[PDB]
Amino acid sequence: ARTGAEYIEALKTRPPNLWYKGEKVEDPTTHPVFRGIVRTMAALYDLQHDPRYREVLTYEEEGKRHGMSFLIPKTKEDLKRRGQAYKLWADQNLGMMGRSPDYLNAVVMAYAASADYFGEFAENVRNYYRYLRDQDLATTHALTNPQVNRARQPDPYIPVGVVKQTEKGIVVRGARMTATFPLADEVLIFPSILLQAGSEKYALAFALPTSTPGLHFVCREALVGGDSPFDHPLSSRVEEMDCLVIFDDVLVPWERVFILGNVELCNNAYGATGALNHMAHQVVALKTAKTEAFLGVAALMAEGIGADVYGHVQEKIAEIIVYLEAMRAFWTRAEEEAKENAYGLLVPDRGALDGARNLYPRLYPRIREILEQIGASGLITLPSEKDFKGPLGPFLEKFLQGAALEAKERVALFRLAWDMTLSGFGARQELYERFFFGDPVRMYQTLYNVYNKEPYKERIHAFLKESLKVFE
Amino acid sequence: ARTGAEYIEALKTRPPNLWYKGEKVEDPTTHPVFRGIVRTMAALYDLQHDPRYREVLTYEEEGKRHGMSFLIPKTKEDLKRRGQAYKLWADQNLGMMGRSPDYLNAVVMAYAASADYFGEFAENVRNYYRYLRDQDLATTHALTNPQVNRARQPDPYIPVGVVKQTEKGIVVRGARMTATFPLADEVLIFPSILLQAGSEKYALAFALPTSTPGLHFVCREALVGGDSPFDHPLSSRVEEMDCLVIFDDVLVPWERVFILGNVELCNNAYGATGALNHMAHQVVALKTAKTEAFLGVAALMAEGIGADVYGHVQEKIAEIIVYLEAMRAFWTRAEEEAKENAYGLLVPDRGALDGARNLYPRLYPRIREILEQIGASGLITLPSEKDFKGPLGPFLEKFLQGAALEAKERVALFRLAWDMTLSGFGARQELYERFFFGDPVRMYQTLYNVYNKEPYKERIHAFLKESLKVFE
Amino acid sequence: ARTGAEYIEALKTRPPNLWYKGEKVEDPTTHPVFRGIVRTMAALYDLQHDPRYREVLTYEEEGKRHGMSFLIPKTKEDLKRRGQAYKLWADQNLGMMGRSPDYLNAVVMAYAASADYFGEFAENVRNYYRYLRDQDLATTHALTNPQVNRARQPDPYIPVGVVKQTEKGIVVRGARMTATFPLADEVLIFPSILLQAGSEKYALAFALPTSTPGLHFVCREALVGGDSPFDHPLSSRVEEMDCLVIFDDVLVPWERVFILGNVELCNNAYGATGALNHMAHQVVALKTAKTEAFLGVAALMAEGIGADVYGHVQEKIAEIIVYLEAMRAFWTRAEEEAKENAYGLLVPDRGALDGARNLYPRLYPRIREILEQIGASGLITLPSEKDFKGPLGPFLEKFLQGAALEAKERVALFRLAWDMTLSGFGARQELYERFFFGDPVRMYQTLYNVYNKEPYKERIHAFLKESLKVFE
Amino acid sequence: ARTGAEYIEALKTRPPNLWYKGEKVEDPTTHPVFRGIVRTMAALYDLQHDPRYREVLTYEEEGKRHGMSFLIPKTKEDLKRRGQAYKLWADQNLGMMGRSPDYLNAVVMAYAASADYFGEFAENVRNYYRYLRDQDLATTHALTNPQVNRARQPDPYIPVGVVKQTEKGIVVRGARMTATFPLADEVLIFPSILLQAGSEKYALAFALPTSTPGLHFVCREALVGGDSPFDHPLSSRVEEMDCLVIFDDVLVPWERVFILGNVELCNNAYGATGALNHMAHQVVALKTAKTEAFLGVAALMAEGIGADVYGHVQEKIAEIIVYLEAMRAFWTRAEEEAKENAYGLLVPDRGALDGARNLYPRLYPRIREILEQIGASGLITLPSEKDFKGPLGPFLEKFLQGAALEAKERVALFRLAWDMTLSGFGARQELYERFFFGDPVRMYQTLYNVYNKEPYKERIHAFLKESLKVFE
Ligand code: NA
Ligand code: NA
Ligand code: NA
Ligand code: NA
Repeated sequence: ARTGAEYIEALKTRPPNLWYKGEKVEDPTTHPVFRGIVRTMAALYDLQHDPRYREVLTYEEEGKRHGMSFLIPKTKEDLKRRGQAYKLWADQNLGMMGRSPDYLNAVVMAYAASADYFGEFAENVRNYYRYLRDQDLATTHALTNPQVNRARQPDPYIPVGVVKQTEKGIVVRGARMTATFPLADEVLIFPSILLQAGSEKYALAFALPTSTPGLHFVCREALVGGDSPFDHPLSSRVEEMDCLVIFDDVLVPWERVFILGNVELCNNAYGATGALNHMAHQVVALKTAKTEAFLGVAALMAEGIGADVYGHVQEKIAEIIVYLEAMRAFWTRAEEEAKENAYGLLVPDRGALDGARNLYPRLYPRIREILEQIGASGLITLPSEKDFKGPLGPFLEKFLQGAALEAKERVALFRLAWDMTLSGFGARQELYERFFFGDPVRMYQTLYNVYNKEPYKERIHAFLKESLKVFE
Repeated sequence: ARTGAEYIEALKTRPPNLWYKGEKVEDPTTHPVFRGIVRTMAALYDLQHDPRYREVLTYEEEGKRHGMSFLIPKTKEDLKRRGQAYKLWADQNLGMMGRSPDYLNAVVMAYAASADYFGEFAENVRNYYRYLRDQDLATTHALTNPQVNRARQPDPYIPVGVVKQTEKGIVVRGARMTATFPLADEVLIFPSILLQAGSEKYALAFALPTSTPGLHFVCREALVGGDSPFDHPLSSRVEEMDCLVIFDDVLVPWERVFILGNVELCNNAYGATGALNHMAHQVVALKTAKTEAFLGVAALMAEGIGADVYGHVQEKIAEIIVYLEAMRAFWTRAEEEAKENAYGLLVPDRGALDGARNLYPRLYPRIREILEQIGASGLITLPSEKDFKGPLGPFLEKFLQGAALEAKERVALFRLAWDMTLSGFGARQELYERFFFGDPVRMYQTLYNVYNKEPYKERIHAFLKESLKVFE
Repeated sequence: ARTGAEYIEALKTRPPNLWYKGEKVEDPTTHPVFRGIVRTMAALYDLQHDPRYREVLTYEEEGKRHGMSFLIPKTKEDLKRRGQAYKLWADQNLGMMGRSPDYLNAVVMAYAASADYFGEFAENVRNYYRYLRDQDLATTHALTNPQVNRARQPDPYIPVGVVKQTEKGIVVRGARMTATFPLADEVLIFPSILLQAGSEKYALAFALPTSTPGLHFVCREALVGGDSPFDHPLSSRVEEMDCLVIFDDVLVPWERVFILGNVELCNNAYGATGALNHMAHQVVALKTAKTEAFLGVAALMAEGIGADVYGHVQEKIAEIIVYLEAMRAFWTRAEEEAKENAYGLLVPDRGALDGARNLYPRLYPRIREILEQIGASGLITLPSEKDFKGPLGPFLEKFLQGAALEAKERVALFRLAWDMTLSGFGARQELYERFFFGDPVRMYQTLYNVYNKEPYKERIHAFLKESLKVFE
Repeated sequence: ARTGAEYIEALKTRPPNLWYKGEKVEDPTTHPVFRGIVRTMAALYDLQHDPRYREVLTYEEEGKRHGMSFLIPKTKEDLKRRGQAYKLWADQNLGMMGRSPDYLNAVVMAYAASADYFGEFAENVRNYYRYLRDQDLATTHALTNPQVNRARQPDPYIPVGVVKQTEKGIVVRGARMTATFPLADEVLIFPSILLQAGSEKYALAFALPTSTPGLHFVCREALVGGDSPFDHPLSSRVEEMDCLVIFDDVLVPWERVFILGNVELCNNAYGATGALNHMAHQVVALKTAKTEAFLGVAALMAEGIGADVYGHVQEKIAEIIVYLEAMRAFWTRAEEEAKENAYGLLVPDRGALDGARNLYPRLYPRIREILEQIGASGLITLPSEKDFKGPLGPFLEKFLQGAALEAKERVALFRLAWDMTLSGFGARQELYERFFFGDPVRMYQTLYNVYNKEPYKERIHAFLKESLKVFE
């Protein structure tokens, strides 16, 4: 429903409380560090109004059209529709934008369908879902706790906790270490870390406008690099930004509270509501798109330099193909095996999604490595468009050709491969893939604990009956 | 349709021309090296008559019942039925029997449905399919060419070639290096290696009874070890055997010829007919069953020795779970994306099956390693059931307990884990998984060449338009 | 000093209390399961009297000649001499015999040189060293504790503990899970597992003749396979055997007690005495020899089948070469950086030896994999010498040739490659390399804790001074 | 001998013909993109005059003092001295400067000692060595050939070739794709790629001042990022730069020609002269220093966030320790096994150096990965020193602490870890380690071909005699 113009106007009128290198960012839509991603998100919103993609990206309901990521799926076909929307948006940025709002709309959609889970705060959840849906707003998630130097009563508000409760709502103080893509209208403070018994003061779930007084987003090093599409094909447009989120006695209205002082409710929220399943559904579609981009670049690089005649290179590209097919397989099974949860919400299969989200963090570094191995040293000496336009341009056109590519074309392609792997932007993507869904160690331990291993244990026990029978 | 008794009687009456350590095997049904696998195959046939599995393992047609692996699938549901049959049979032997006849029935079924591919030999193919189906016979595939010492006119019949053609059929001479599970009624001489231009004399496809004069199967080292289910839980029953296949001027009746002197027809047979797709479908179901067995053993081992409290061990088991889910995903997508080929035969998706068959050979050695890492040195000092039954039995019961298992139970379980990984039988399984479908290097190069990489290359080319536009 | 004949006579006269499949082994020198390794150890002893190797394998002292592994090294040259002896013995069996007595003589030699460490039991240690040296006896180490099923006062003697102390010595009861190469005159009960506070009853170190009443060695599955050098080139001669060691109220004379009820002394024994350093020195020489054998086989296999023309194969062999050089490097630095410990005993560098023993367990599975990848399916269908000698021999000679090898030669070579990797014997070698020195997880944690990381931390702290200076 | 001031004055007076983004660089000593590395190289030169390091970094000869990397070693002690100098210089920049001039001085030193190899150009080589030594100049190597688009007589001067020969010297035209650290007085055009028969026009070896008319160095993307030591601890000072090198009818005086039109001489130059051995000696010392830096950072990171209590983290740090010890071992053996080559030049052992240079390219990506795994998401949201100095500084000091570190200290450390791995500078280091010495595929094939595998093949042949004897 939202247009790119509406999104841009919203951030310009009520900008997120962003700070960059010790200074407040007055207008992120024009600031050199953020204007690129803002334009990109704006383009994602505009695509919703392109007739060619209207049916893929939006659905009609009572005379209004809403983004597909808000659709509460009733059938497997509806799930497929949500998946197609995730994929189309992902493809626009070669799967490089990892925290586009549809992944969180998936979470809020599930929370709302499973609103009974929240008890007294159920209506708050349903109303918030309707607000985000109707206004088609952008969201960001603030997660991870700070640490305290115990080498130095103690301050109980380092991590975000409730200072007090009033007739208007709750006052919170503390910080969240990470919020990716802060160019949003709203920030969600939902649990991503297990809470131990006694941590009620920190067991909260709520949402706030990003301009809320007392709320501050502190940026890390900008990885944009430049505006030239030739020199910085990806960083010039898909640099989402990561930030520290500070809560200085922030007032959270009661209407925006979803969970308050309940350890168990927080710990089981994502799984019980189905938010885990739906957000992971967006993720598998996203990573399929990302892998497709790497396959395309690898294939073009190999052909462009005539390296495709080498068995070694063909094998590496085939390896990327195997991984692409693995991700497509997880995506297909996630949808085909979907079943309704305790609240009647159809959710994609967790086994398939757990497989995808626990395997891709291992596959990605290898996919990145493969591109480095194909490009080799050719990725480390790429000139700028300015050099082609300068006095030595003629020399560059004569010396920077590929076995099957003209100079400008080869450099444009290798600059993209470089931006996908070795630029500050590209390297960040690696760290991001390794950890965005959580620490792999914890994720694997979680998978071990939740998985029903009984059918297999029983089959082996049955098979061993003949072994123990020798003693009869 | 066939019963275990009928299969046993068939091999006893007309045994395959098997040789073991320089001597002819008169009765494989009673010989210590082969009676185990014979009994196992017999049990697979008997299961077809168990009312609980009749509908899963067989289908009715004109008053007769045939094995499900012969069913020419018309719908995705039919494909699912074939898959369920592959899985049920596989589960009986923990996915350790890698060349049960249903994988080749899948090949012959596809050949028959796509019989037009064979031209003048089309009816031969259809009739052979009907013969195998009606009699429910067991088959084995003889593949791989011998080498010739060129450090020594030359003998043109080292690999299997046509010596002459007569009114009765063709006379062939040469050898195939491998035939796994030779306890079969028939041997298929189909192409698995690419033929170069000019190799018409070797471009053949035919089938023969395993007792055919001039045909000899020479066995390698027996890996059975013993008959005790406790000491040798798997090798005592699932040792399929591998053999060299010699053709000493063997007469092949014209009715058994499917391809004669046609290089192109041989090279495209498996892909064009859909045999590749259907055989790979049996394989993915089989490997899913195999992975489930490893998961069960790993889980029981960890719990039995209290190692499940270690994060490291939980992580390794979760890794097996990720691989199990990956294989289930490939299997699901293979069926859901199925489409009809040029001959109207519904075939499971090759992308998904290529992913599965090119990934599992890499996953298996790791799955095996994980079991070794969980069992550790505990896998290297396992006593025999005879020691428990001997004078020191009481000591063993007191000293060989697991943190949560009695001695006999722990040893029975570890003996199984050992037989699945470190016994001669278990180690062979590793080599087998690495190469049964082909040399990974060639397989990956084949995947690279057949895969349509254009959609991805086009997306990147489109994305790079903005890069090259800077020069406008 | 000892001859093979003396060793054989010793085991025949006073055989270790060995049990195989519920029965006592009366004469291991003639028993089919043990005669091979007995002959091999005998050959190692005989080599000491070959004039060509006398100076490498023995040293003279006061009119007597002793095995080099007993030499207390005073100079780096002496260390080199010990290394050359380790290497020569290792080479005789292609580095496949992993527990030849010289590795334990290294331990006892260090214990004796550092005898003061043992306090009141110091003379016992010195005298035992002299006994083993003078008689040139063979030893085996019994290690690892049993577990107790807590799913079932408790029996405090599952692991080996002291039941009582008398005027004659101590009475022990319990079991050790592993003893490799039990074809020895003596068994050492030394600590390999960390002891916790309060475990004094189990903190012991002593030695006993293997025929001691109450002592029982229970064998696991025999991996010999056969006596044919062609069919079983390694298992027929280097199958050391592993066994469970039972202590049924065994009396240990006071003269054979080295540590009694001292937790700290046990925990620091190997490191403080230098036994760790010297035993690891034997190990690095041993693994260098083992890697050389794999390199030789891989090279001959590649050349024999003409696979050496493939870049992929050359790369795999070069990988083995890199690992061989790494091990040679660790060995060289271990000797060149040697320094005296607290007791004045020259000990090889622990940093280099810790690197070698923590890296090889990871390199070995890959070296094994490489051989499997070069041999491929050719390793799974190897006939017996009996087939070459049988009626089909002529066919085998014509069909089993290598691109540059005659049939018998290729099969002999591949049978060796198979015995080094896929036979029960070969697969055991893999598990053995992964764990013989300890659980890698514990070994790496031990390395982390003992390593002086301060120099590096200090360099970084110094480098960061400029970073923090920006706030001045 | 040279001081930092002399080096700076030299580049300012006669600057290399550098181009950055289409413009000539007039003064690299003050240009924001190059002043950092210039200052760093200057500091390396100044260290030579610090009394504490004078004996390590320089040697006296006839009243003059020269850089240690010019010393022609006569004894193993001399080799050790060269190694200590390589190490001290490397440590100043945490092993991040990969092309400091001493690695090329090692090449020129070897060329000079083995000058007879060059025939008629021998005196040219000796004189050039003396020139570089006496003036203590900095050098850079221009390598790798361009490609030609054959999808488009042909221009025979794409790669560097001789256009004509005159009484003054030779005129060359073409390009070299890479030259790292162009902030040098001289550029060496030596062979790094195998030349095929008939490529005489391209088989050349010569040296030129970097300001030579017709010579142009074209820079790739600057990776400096910023001058703040806090925000960019490494990129602000060790960004060496990589560039394309253009030769536009450049005149090379005869005195600067070392090899002219000789394919074989070029192909065997590095190996025959010993340049390969000596340059690889600098490399192993360099990588040992680099690994020590990673160990220090990893250790400080783990302790700083209290992650050192996790077994997983301890294991990863121990892994870095194993790799550090491996590199130290290769370095030690390279020196201890040194022998004189055909020209009487003592050269470090190639086996050890081939092991080091072929293993480190595989170890480095893992070492980098380990740092990413320890720092995790904490590496992706690091604020700037400007944020600590800004209005929100107090909040940052309260929320960015480590379990055992104050905020500024933790961020300074993590910023360093980030700059070593994920910044554009850090990621480039990864690609650089993977390929600076050559394509691993070619390097491994070269190792396979040059290594004497006969001793191992012979040992196996001898061992197999017993196998073939069964047929006697
Ligand atoms: Na730029
Ligand atoms: Na047995
Ligand atoms: Na045998
Ligand atoms: Na900056």
